[PDB]
Amino acid sequence: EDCIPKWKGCVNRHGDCCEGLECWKRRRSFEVCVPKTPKT
Repeated sequence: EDCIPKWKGCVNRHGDCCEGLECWKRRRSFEVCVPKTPKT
């Protein structure tokens, strides 16, 4: 199965991001995994 989509909810284990991406929690809603490095 493909890795965890970027900018996607944290649901399912809460913090199961693929690479070294960090899950950023919004104001009230859940969090979304955000990959460290962008382009390069």
